[PDB]
Amino acid sequence: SVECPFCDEVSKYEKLAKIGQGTFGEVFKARHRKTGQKVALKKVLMENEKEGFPITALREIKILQLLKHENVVNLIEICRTKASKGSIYLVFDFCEHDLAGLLSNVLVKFTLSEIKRVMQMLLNGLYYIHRNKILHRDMKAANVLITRDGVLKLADFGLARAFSLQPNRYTNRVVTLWYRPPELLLGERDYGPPIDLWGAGCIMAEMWTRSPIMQGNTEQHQLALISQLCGSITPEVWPNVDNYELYEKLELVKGQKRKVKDRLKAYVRDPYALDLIDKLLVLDPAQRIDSDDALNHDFFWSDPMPSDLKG
Amino acid sequence: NNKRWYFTREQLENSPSRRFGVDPDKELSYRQQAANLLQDMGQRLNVSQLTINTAIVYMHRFYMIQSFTRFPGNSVAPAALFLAAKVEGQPKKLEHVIKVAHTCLHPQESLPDTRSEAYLQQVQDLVILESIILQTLGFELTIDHPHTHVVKCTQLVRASKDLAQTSYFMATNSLHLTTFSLQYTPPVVACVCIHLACKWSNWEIPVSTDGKHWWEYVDATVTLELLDELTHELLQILEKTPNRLKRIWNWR
Ligand SMILES: Nc1nc(N[C@H]2C[C@@H]3CC[C@H]2C3)sc1C(=O)c1ccccc1[N+](=O)[O-]
Repeated sequence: SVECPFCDEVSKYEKLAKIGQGTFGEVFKARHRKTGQKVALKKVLMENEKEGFPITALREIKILQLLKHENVVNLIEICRTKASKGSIYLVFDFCEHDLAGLLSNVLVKFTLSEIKRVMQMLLNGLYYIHRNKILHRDMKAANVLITRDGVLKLADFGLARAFSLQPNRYTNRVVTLWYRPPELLLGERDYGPPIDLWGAGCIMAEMWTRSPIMQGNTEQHQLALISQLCGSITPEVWPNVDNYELYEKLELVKGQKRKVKDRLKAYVRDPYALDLIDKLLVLDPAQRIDSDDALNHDFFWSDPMPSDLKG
Repeated sequence: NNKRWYFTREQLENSPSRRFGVDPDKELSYRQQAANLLQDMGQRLNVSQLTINTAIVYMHRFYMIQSFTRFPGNSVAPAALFLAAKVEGQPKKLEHVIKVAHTCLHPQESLPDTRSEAYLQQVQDLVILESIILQTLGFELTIDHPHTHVVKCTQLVRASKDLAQTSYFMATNSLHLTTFSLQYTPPVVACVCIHLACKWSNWEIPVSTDGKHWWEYVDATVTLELLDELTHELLQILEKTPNRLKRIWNWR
């Protein structure tokens, strides 16, 4: 009826499986009817959307179209479905594994040189998106995919947002709880890329521990668990932390440990690995290692050197 | 495609609107009109000129696919502005855009009972049209904002506030009054506006110490023969437009 040359109908894909199996939302595996190509379909949720096409959807789509890189998920196109009362699908390239389900699986085994590559790819991905003035804001094992040719992809830019540098007033409930950084828990609203690098640390560790390292239940109960690993939240250790409103929640103003290294030595053998992890899981965001200096850390430049993937 | 939304004069002539019997004349008029409605509503809605500009670009591209005979400017423009403001992060509530669109288009008429069918419909009608705008554009909404290119390249020719202001003016009006945005890259257009602003201001940019002209430092395709053809064209429609030129005319 209406001319529509640049938005094909999603029926070009054959649905196959609810790949979230609950846990991603309404997200399907699917097969391009002519080529065989496998893809992921996300329906743009329209429940309680009173203000037309959702702004958060528009934002994600803007971001995905910008971010084009070997280690970021690829948005192929956006698809409609013919009305009479109609919907919109984001169409990603299908990735066969994700790092959560790979760590979960006991038959899967990670050699050191592989683990280096996984991290190398992840930080490269982070370098890119931050270089493009964008915060991911949802780092977690589950959102880190790997292709059958062993190429890692950052995925789920659903709560991603553009950033820059009056203070910045950014949404504070962001990042899953177990991978959420200190700053955000102490109510920080002008933050940037360090929040993702914090996440990369919890993931890095998880690559040996095979399970998320800091499984809290609330803001305070999380921030407790963090304090029981990275020291406690001292202005000595983090210049100006006192200045935060939410300072002295249950935050034991005395009860500190010292090191991450100790509780992880048991699992992480390599001396160089532990060191990277420590400069990533730093309390002060402005003294946390960055994407760039992290990639240059001797972990990625010593033996066994980083290698391609099968396991 | 990187050149999907760029067209030749040949292509523009065979628009979807010509195809339903609309003179070239009438079409550029309908375009100019939707820009005015957009600028008017944008001002009352207190959105940035950028947001208006984004909305105008959507409108220009929209009508390279759809014909004005099937979607009128008065219908599209609020939907397009509604969207633009969300895309550029100055989102305006849907009610609010409907009210402001109404008073713009029907100043004397009364604001309908915001509980009626007449209203609950013209609310659904907009949301419907926004959806159609998105699909016609194939969800490509990041616009290359033509003001940055002009501000960039006024300072690369060390211009006064006056020559700067005059250029920005030419650029804004080139959006409303021409289909240059649908033919020439934001840098080429910027060069056009700066060039004209100089002619209008009797200013001359000195030929560079290399022997080359100022505009080669922005975009390598820009030739004096082109700039003269375009600044002529822009100036003609500026002369046609009542009181436009008055705003930048030297009265003193
Ligand atoms: N492109 C791709 N491929 C996938 N494959 C899944 C199937 C297996 C389970 C998780 C992975 C491995 S998920 C996936 C998405 O990027 C994806 C697409 C839409 C919504 C959310 C996601 N998301 O959170 O990953």
